[PDB]
Amino acid sequence: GPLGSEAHLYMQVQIVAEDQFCGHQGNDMYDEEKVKYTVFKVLKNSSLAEFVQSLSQTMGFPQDQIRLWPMQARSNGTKRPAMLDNEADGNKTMIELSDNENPWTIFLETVDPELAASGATLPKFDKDHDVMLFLKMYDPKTRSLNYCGHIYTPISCKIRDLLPVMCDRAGFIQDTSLILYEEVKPNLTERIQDYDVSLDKALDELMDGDIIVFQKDDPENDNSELPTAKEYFRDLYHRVDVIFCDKTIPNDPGFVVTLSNRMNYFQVAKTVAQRLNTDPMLLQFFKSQGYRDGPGNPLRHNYEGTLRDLLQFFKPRQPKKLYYQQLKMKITDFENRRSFKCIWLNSQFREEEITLYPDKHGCVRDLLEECKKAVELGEKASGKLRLLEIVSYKIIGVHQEDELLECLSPATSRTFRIEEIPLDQVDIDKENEMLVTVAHFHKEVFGTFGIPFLLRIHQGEHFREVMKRIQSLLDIQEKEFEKFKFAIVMMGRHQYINEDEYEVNLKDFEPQPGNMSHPRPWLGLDHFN
Amino acid sequence: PTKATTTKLVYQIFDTFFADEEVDDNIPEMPSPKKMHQGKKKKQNKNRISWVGEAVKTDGKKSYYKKVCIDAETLEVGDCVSVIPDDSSKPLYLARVTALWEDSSNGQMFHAHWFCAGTDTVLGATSDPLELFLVDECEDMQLSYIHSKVKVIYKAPSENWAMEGGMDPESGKTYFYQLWYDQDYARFESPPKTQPTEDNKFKFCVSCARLAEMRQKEIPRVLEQLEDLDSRVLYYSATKNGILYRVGDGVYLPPEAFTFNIKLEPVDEDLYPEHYRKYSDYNLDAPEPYRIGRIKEIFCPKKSNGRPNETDIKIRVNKFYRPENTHKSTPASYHADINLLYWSDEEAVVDFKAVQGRCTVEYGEDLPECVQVYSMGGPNRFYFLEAYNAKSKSFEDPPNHARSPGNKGKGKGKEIKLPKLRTLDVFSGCGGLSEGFHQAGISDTLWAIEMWDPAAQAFRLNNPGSTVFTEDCNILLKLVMAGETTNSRGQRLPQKGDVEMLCGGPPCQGFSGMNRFNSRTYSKFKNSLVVSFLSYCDYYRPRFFLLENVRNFVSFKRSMVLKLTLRCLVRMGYQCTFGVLQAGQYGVAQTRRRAIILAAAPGEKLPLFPEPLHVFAPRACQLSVVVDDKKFVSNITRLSSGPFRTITVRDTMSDLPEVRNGASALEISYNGEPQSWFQRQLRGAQYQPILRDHICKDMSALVAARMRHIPLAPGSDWRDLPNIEVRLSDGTMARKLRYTHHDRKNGRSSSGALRGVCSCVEAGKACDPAARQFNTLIPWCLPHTGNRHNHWAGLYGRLEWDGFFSTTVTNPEPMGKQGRVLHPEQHRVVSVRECARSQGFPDTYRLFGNILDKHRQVGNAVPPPLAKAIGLEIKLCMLAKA
Ligand SMILES: [Zn+2]
Ligand SMILES: [Zn+2]
Repeated sequence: GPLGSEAHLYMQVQIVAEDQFCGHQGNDMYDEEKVKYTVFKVLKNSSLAEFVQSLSQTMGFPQDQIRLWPMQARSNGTKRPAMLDNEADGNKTMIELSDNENPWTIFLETVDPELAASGATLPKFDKDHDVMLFLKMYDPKTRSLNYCGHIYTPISCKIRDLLPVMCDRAGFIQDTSLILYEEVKPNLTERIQDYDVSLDKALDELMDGDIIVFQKDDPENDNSELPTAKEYFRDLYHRVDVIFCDKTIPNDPGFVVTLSNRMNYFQVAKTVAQRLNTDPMLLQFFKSQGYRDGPGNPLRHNYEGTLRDLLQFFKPRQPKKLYYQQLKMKITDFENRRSFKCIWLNSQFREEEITLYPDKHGCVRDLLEECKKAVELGEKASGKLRLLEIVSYKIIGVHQEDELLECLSPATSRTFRIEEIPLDQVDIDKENEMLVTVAHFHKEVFGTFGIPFLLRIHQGEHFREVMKRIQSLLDIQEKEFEKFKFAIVMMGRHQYINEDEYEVNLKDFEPQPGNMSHPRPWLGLDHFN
Repeated sequence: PTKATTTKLVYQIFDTFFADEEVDDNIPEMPSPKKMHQGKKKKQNKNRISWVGEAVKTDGKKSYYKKVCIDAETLEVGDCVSVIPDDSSKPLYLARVTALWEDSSNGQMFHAHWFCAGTDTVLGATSDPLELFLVDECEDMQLSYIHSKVKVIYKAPSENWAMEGGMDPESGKTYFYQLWYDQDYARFESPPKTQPTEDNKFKFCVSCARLAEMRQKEIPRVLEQLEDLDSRVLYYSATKNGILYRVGDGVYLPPEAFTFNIKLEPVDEDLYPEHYRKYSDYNLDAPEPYRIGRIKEIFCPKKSNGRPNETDIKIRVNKFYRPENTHKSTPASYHADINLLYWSDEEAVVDFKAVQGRCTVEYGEDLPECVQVYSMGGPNRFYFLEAYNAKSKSFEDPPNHARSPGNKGKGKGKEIKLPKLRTLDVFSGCGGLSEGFHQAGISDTLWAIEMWDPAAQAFRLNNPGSTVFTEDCNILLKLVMAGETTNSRGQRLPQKGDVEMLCGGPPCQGFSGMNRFNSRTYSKFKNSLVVSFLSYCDYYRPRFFLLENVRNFVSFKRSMVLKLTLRCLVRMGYQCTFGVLQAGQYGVAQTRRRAIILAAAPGEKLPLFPEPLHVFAPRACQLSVVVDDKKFVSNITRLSSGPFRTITVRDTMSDLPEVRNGASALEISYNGEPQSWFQRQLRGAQYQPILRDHICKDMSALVAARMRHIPLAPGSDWRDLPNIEVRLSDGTMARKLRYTHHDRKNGRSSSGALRGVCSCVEAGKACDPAARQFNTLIPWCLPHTGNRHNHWAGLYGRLEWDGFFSTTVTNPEPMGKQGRVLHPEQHRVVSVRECARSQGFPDTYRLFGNILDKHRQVGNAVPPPLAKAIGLEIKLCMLAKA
């Protein structure tokens, strides 16, 4: 928000005490997110001495009873306590000591107040020949880390001489055999093979803030799933908390599972399926959008990536989510569904846009079955559905339900319609009653419009009964119907039909003998819109 | 519009000269050119030869002088002389006198640094008869051979060379030179700068110095030793070909270097009447990519007198596994990154001679960068996350001695960003070239010229900060030369100093035949867009210049287009070269050879050609050019191998949703994750709700039926078509193809059926017009003209998932010349998106117009990966100029 006239003249100095180091199960000293600081807003030009006075007074210590160890970042990405000389550097501005860094974190080393009331004070530290080591103890049985404080020790000291300290600081019986590692960085824990060598030799690039992890040398450790601190830090390095969410469920808070970076699709699916009490194959997964919070690309069953690949574009700050949905069919069958866009015609003779997903290898029957599963039918009608093919607002065909879906191309002008068969068309008299294709058109017959339909035809019909049937279907205006011009269309020619003469019989609707292949005669209506 | 806008220079070049892949190479190969001055020569009879002054320096057997006198004519060091060929042949040997000395052992001697006749370069008859070119070619010679003292001047570029474009040649006739000439690579470059010390000042020869540098650079030598044993001697670093190899560095090896411990029906001729035309089709595959090893030991064996043999430098290495090298084999490559490897404890010893280059192979976790940032930050970078055990056929975490000893990352204890070149892209198209160049990070294309409107629109869409001209390039250049600031619509014209880089692909149409120029075709080429483009080059004088075209550009009119282009560039004072590149070697699956012409300004460094990144089918990788019986290659040192595996059709379009014949949908869902490295590159890391231009042409019912009757098996085309009656989608009936004639050459079916469709099989040259057949599943026209066109192999053919695209065309037609367009599985021609994918276009790259427009835009484009490679090769030169 709003800055201030001289907000730029200040800097955050974050003091951390050793009590924050206890309980930390991860790498380095503490978790940046979980650590509690004592924060100081300090003038950049303030001297170190002024800040030491201020700190000592504020937190309740004598100035000669505290030592400052600035938390300093290393190339590997770690952050460890570094050396600061209270005397020598005391006159330097805080901003130059921090090296323009801000906020600037500092470790505060004090004497234990319960060991100081007994009279003890702050030990001396030789910058050139001493070093401050931090000690952790790994327990394989509980698979956990126990902070064992720090020590001042000469560089030339032998590893073997640090063992008694490690033992009695962890509550170990003395002369207990110990396995020693250096926690160099996340995913790098290096065992110390020779205890008879000095610290300098044993540890490459030996610095203040270095960490030695140690554990019992005990066969029982092989019963633990993480027998050594090495494997512990490894498993920890690849450990990740994933939030699984159902994309169907609105605002699903989802559930959190702790998993490994290395896991493949099979393992993840198995896990989620377990916590959901279902078959893994009945699960489809979605990678996150990841800038937005929401489901992204779906995963194929054969997806060859790992969990890390799926979560890699989340920030380390961000909650790592993974989407999914439960399926009614095994995911392979679900992947073999064909997106089929078509039109559903209802009881009200009104068009709706629908998209169905029959099996890609299925027949027309399966499509119609999907559409039947999707809709409601008339109060009473056939209960049987059919598939029409319409081009230029004209029905160019009916597809038999055994026909293959792969032979259909729902193109631009090509519209596939699904409709419930009317009762008087289900079973008709085949050599008597005939189903005719009907369409609208304004002026000439090329220009066409409206919803085309199939109409039943009797014998010597008395044509205005058939037209009151048509009218019974349409129902727009009440004898604006009157302006309807009725025509018979064949190969582009059209003959208008006299309404009161009643000329009807099938013979005027079939093509030449043995003819299917080229377009059949159809009924035409004129009235525009 | 006919006459091309031109500069007086270029116009004079093309006036003073006065008087569709035909696959010009399947080659009766040539060793080629054969340093030219070898052999004997005619000595001259000279009456008096005497040393002027006294010896400036005396050496072991020679005594050097500053100046000599032959028959009353003086002759100093630095002068030039003419010597006569022993053969009656015309060429008159010319040289520069680099040193004069008396050798009592041998006689009166001088060192001749030869010139090259301009007509003995690639230029040939096009060259200025007075022009010479520096070469590395020098020899000691007895003074008696000198026929005459000839004058040769150095045509140095003016301090105002960049503005001399458009100025008339008025600005006597003697021998002159301006450029050094590499004969193998056909490289015209600025004269070498190498200076003498003052001790050799009198005898100094540039050719000798460069020969020294070269031959000293290419002898492998060990550097600093660190351990001596009973049988051998160990070193920390060896060096070869200028590159330095320390212990722990990555090493390229041939597939021959080491091996991995891993254990490695008759046809119905009634139903299939044309299948027999495949039996003449029953090609070496792509090579294995480089073996990759890590240097563990560098050692030389002792000669067993107890001293190391340093001619026999040897390397002990750790083997790396490519995912495809494991037991999971080739399918492990599908999802994996191309630079991904696995560590192994397997080792092998190889000669240092076998090393083909140094690479960087890191452990992915110790990288400060994310893996992909690392992968896209430098030329030769590989990484591993795991280690492979061939014995257990398993994967585990790498050993600790494998995480490079160099970065611990603790402490002591106890990125040059160039300004982008303002680029002018002539005949830009939708801008694939400019795209690749933008990816190289060397260019900002601010001006483009494209007459075809949809392509111009596309370029605008992909480059909103640029100015696209749709007017003829000639009238624009004419506008600029007339001192006009803008064109008619107010668009600002580029001016001298604005254009820093000039790139383009001029159409060759009408001169594109192979055979010699006549006055007609030369009249057409005289005003071609090539001459216009070269005129743009001469006028604007950019730092760099690229002319890309079809390969046969180097062979057009018996290489005269090429020779004249090069000649013109040389006349401008440019350093220049040419070469052929296969796009497939640079990260796409396509076969697409391109002729590349490069040019750099005098103050610049001439770019090399990109070293091939990907292995590719050898048949598609013939890069050499024959000009006037000389074979010219490029600087490319990679012939048989490459760092990365070949890109395939599977890599290219396996992630795309299944669509159908005549798919019209412009915006659809990807409906999945990227399945490959390639797809990952072209789609990006960010989520993409919309996939654009996955669309197919709408083929007639007949063609659709044919397509759906083509088998899915690799190698399938029209010759696998069954002859059958088919019911077409429109209701039409497709009749069986009838065979009405006996075919002489092809004989008779096992059944005894006739194989001819027409009378013309009898050579009678009739073509019974009544015998033509229509609406057949098996197209009549293909067996009709089959025998003459290699049985029309590939037509109505399907792409192979493991294969690659034939050159991506502008309008894919199943019966076209390029005509294997079909999808490997689905029945349809490949989509626009798929062609763009085959061209290396990012999926976010925008096209314009109807489907044929987009197809064409994609087809005429330079693959952005190729242009990126070239662009990086230019970036090196940008960096080198300091
Ligand atoms: Zn020489
Ligand atoms: Zn014929």
